[PDB]
Amino acid sequence: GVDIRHNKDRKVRRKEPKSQDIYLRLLVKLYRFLARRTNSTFNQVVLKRLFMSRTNRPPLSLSRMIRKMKLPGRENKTAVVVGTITDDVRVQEVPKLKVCALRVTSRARSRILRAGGKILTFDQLALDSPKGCGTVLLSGPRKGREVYRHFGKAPGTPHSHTKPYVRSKGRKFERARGRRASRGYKN
Amino acid sequence: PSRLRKTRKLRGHVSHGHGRIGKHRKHPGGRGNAGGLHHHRINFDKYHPGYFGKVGMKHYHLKRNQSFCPTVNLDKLWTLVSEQTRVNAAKNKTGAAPIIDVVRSGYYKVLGKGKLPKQPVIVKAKFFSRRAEEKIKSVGGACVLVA
Amino acid sequence: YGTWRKAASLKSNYNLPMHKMINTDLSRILKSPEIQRALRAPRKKIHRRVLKK
Amino acid sequence: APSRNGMVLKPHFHKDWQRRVATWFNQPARKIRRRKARQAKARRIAPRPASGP
Amino acid sequence: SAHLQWMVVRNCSSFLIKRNKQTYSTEPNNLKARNSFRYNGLIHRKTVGVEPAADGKGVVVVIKRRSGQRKPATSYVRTTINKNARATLSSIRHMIRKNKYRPDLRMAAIRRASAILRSQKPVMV
Amino acid sequence: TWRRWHRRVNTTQKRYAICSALAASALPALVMSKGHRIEEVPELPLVVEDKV
RNA sequence: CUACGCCGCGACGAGUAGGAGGGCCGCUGCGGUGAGCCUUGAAGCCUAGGGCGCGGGCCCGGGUGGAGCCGCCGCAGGUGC
RNA sequence: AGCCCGGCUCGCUGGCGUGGAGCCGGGCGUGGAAUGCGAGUGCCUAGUGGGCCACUUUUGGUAAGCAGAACUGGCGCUGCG
RNA sequence: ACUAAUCGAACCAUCUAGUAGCUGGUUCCCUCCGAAGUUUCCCUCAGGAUAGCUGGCGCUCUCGCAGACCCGAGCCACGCA
RNA sequence: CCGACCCGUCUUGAAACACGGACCAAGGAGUCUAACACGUGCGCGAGUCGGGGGCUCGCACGAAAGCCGCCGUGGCGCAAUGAAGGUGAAGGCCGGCGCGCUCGCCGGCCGAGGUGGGAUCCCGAGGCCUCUCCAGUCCGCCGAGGGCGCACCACCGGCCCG
RNA sequence: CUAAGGCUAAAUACCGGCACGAGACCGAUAGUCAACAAGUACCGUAAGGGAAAGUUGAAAAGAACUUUGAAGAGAGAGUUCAAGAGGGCGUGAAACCGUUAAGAGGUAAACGGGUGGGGUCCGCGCAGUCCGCCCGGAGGAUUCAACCCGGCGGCGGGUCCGGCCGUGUCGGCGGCCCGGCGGAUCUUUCCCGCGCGGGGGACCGUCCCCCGACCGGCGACCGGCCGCCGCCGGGCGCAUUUCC
Ligand SMILES: [Mg+2]
Ligand SMILES: [Mg+2]
Ligand SMILES: [Mg+2]
Ligand SMILES: [Mg+2]
Ligand SMILES: [Mg+2]
Ligand SMILES: [Mg+2]
Ligand SMILES: [Mg+2]
Ligand SMILES: [Mg+2]
Ligand SMILES: [Mg+2]
Ligand SMILES: [Mg+2]
Ligand SMILES: [Mg+2]
Ligand SMILES: [Mg+2]
Ligand SMILES: [Mg+2]
Ligand SMILES: [Mg+2]
Ligand SMILES: [Mg+2]
Ligand SMILES: [Mg+2]
Ligand SMILES: [Mg+2]
Ligand SMILES: [Mg+2]
Ligand SMILES: [Mg+2]
Ligand SMILES: [Mg+2]
Ligand SMILES: [Mg+2]
Ligand SMILES: [Mg+2]
Ligand SMILES: [Mg+2]
Ligand SMILES: [Mg+2]
Ligand SMILES: [Mg+2]
Ligand SMILES: [Mg+2]
Ligand SMILES: [Mg+2]
Ligand SMILES: [Mg+2]
Ligand SMILES: [Mg+2]
Ligand SMILES: [Mg+2]
Ligand SMILES: [Mg+2]
Ligand SMILES: [Mg+2]
Ligand SMILES: [Mg+2]
Repeated sequence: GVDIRHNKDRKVRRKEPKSQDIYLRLLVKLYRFLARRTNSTFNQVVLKRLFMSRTNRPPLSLSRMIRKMKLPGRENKTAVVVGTITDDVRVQEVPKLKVCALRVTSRARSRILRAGGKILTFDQLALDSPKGCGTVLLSGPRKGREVYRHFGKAPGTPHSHTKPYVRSKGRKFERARGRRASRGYKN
Repeated sequence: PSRLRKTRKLRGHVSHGHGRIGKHRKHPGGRGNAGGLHHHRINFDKYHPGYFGKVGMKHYHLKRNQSFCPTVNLDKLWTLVSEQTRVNAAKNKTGAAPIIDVVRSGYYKVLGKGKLPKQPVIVKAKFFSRRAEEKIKSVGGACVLVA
Repeated sequence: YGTWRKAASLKSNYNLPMHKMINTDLSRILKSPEIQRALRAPRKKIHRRVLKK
Repeated sequence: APSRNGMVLKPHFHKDWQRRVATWFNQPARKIRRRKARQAKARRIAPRPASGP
Repeated sequence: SAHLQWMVVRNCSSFLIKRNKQTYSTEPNNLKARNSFRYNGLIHRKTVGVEPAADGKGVVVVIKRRSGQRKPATSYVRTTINKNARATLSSIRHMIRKNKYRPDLRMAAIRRASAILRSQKPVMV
Repeated sequence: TWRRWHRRVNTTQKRYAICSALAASALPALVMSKGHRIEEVPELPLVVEDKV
């Protein structure tokens, strides 16, 4: 007998996409080959992002992409997002952008192409830069979801600002006792 | 699909996943939200603070239509007209400013979140916020009220 | 159903869906010279266990 | 019994609801019957507008 | 594309037989008759197959032409070789190797032709 | 009787599936894999005149 | 080289309550598919018959029987004592 | 996230260019005990919520295969010599 | 006492599949991980909620991935116990 | 020959002098609806959804499928906060001015601030080459340092409502 | 708004009734209690409770006749494809029982591991595989190679010649009469409603097929010419080749 513990032997991680999308599986084959046969850690990151789930691949807005590509030294670089580019109607001027994405919204695609931009799929990205040279790897806001407002410490604990689960929002729904000093306590 | 559920895997195990000691009984603890102040008080206080008691003034015969007042922000303000409108106004030689009728678009109040592009515009709304009016005046526009 | 350049004229809001992989020819993609120049050499020798004499 | 975080739910199923359950399996038949009645009325008032006044 | 069609039919196909912990494919142009991307006789732009002749002598070598991929009526060219075994194997070797027409199927086709000819020759006593 | 026998599918997804089926119907390998005996058909996207 | 494939190396293997995965384990019916099987004998049943799988189980031989039945890809359960 | 040099801000403090705090640049790697190990972080969550035993410490009791605690291990959940 | 073998409230049907913190049962295989009988509150002490112990799903990072056979060419990871 | 007590169950503890089980066949117990929560897959995406209605030889299938678009009414999301009346989310630099009084009047720009971490990406002195050299032609690898920094975390500022 | 008076179709409901159609439902312990002389038999004074129970065969062709017995029941015979289907008769499991055969038996049986003995079967077991090349021997036969003709493929070709394809680029000859669809873009300052609408225009955005050119390419969108290679068919080649 050996004095070891077996509760952490199996590492919980994605080894393949849970999706059955055949196009996604083909480009997973492509990036599996590239990550194996190249030393580019960019290919490894892209492969593990392809394995990920939809909540772990949040959409990237056009405004955030523009803001991140506007940073100094990122001129003439390819913006790579493993996910969906989303049009942002809050931005007025769209610069010329060369972007690779898994999906592009129709309106965002129209705006990018009208601004003189270029849109690439991931196979085209592999052909253009197999090692991922000259790329800006971007991600959408991972915690930009409604569930993360409920996650955290319990609402009925001091110094917690986590949203409770209420069927309705109003003055009658969870506002009296434990929410103001006039009714028992507040914390 | 019933073939994908735990019941198909729990065949042959006597307790069906509910334990031999505590078992699966009818209603231990009560039915529904029973004992929210007595023996489920910790759960209720921990996850639903404010649940018990009255706060505020009650109002009989509430009509939602009376208080109906949708809002639009200045950052989404220019999305209410066509792209042709904005480009024509921007490249216009004369200082003519387009009119945006948020009541026509389905909004009653204009709120001031965001910023506007540097070009004048007339905005027709039922209500304006102070910062929305200030930001519209900043770009050389005007705020006009409707009923 | 429309082209990718034309929206469908008999469905009033529909356009053809887009490809997330333009070229699905994995063989030609992998055998393309620009992919091949970036690769390290294959490690095709099998190293079986050595009996510890 | 409550279990960890959750929404306080109040189902209105304490009042013997299964005696009064309205299924909609006759919805396509009802649509067919209404269409037939519309067509019969339109034939009855031949040159007059079908929708009415 | 071949890879896309393979992802479609790798597990859902009328030619797919899954029995006795084995798998087989019964499409017409499959040497070795195995369910595999390399040996599938429908998904590739160029394919080669070896069949017995209509009469029980010789072999028929069928190859897929390059142009009419969507035109199945004229997509396949069939030649009949009714020579001795060594000459037949030489002809198949030249059709695959000299033309560089799928050189990865050369020994599969040669072995299948040998099997067909051995089945065709009269039995012993 | 109230088993919820019916499912509602998004219109965009239904159109997507129609497009996929149509695209697959023009590939000889997929129709052969459905087992439709297309070996002497002159052209798989088989189009005949309106006289039919 | 069925890439959901194949190959290499190293360490490890108790288990109630409980959780999860896999099942080319099993039952019934539906959509496809096997130019599937069948009065030259289906289902069921019996068997000191031959085997396969760790196992759930399955295949084949012999008999009885006399009209229907099964494999695979999906779907759905009034699905295993 | 350490040390050491300068410099700036303050409505706090104040004999004082004072004290304190913050901020901005710069220079220092012998990585400032041994040993071992890859870590961090989130969501959902079942069962349980009768325990018992042994060394030692220990309370009540004449004592108890009694009743009650502390520490570790075990049985429960565990076969084998 | 008796009131059709029924009487400290008959018989029949229905509400009614009344409720049960209590008793009994709870149906195929293999693989992996694997407990608790403790804290706080409860007309609580054969029960719950709550924390703890468990499992599952991950995600963020660290050492590099080496030479096509082969061949290292003061300084040797984030961090943890 | 060696090993081997009867299973199920409650239990700290069952072979128990604890309960159920004479035997066999067939039947026999986590289901459906609704509502939540989280995870996963798919489509579209600041939108999304026709589910109610309507139009299509009314009907073998078809009680299906298809379509509506001035049928998107409406639901959910896109704004919160307050009991309520109500109110309702843009800042940083260069300046000339009152008195740049810890602040009031404008310009020019840019467009959600900063610190510390931060996958990835970029630059990169210097190295790795062949029969050799004085002399530069093209690109490949390693590379001390430096730079822009995704998501996310900690913190400091800012804005909205009471 | 006009109570204390009144009527009124449609859209709506329908587990009873009449007549229909259908089903990813059940399949004789299931599905209605009831597939059948079922609300029947039967039970209770009554209110009321309430079953079990489908299957010979294609056709009765339902076993004539002889024989023992008082008969039930048998032995023959006969019908049938089959009575090893004989009027509660399709198939015919288990529990349990009879008989036959084999084995065994004083620690109740039964069980796990390991052998041994016996037995029923299986192995076409019983002179033990095959097959690639070469050597030697003894026989056959088109024909072996190379050349000629024809056909068909693969690859390459400044695009050799077209057909084109993608992205732009020009004049818009080209469309609101003689190509569309949209715009919260401007208008009669030419047209019918009070100085107050609906049309028709212009512009813009996507277009459409076109006249053509330049850039990249023949691409996995195809043809024609060449060049090379390969295969096949027919000739010649009839022997130190080739094949069996
Ligand atoms: Mg071990
Ligand atoms: Mg373990
Ligand atoms: Mg278990
Ligand atoms: Mg059991
Ligand atoms: Mg109390
Ligand atoms: Mg185990
Ligand atoms: Mg059941
Ligand atoms: Mg208990
Ligand atoms: Mg004790
Ligand atoms: Mg226990
Ligand atoms: Mg343990
Ligand atoms: Mg032990
Ligand atoms: Mg009861
Ligand atoms: Mg108990
Ligand atoms: Mg018990
Ligand atoms: Mg006890
Ligand atoms: Mg026991
Ligand atoms: Mg005892
Ligand atoms: Mg007793
Ligand atoms: Mg008991
Ligand atoms: Mg008993
Ligand atoms: Mg019993
Ligand atoms: Mg059973
Ligand atoms: Mg419909
Ligand atoms: Mg609306
Ligand atoms: Mg940062
Ligand atoms: Mg802050
Ligand atoms: Mg019945
Ligand atoms: Mg039966
Ligand atoms: Mg008698
Ligand atoms: Mg018979
Ligand atoms: Mg019978
Ligand atoms: Mg017997």
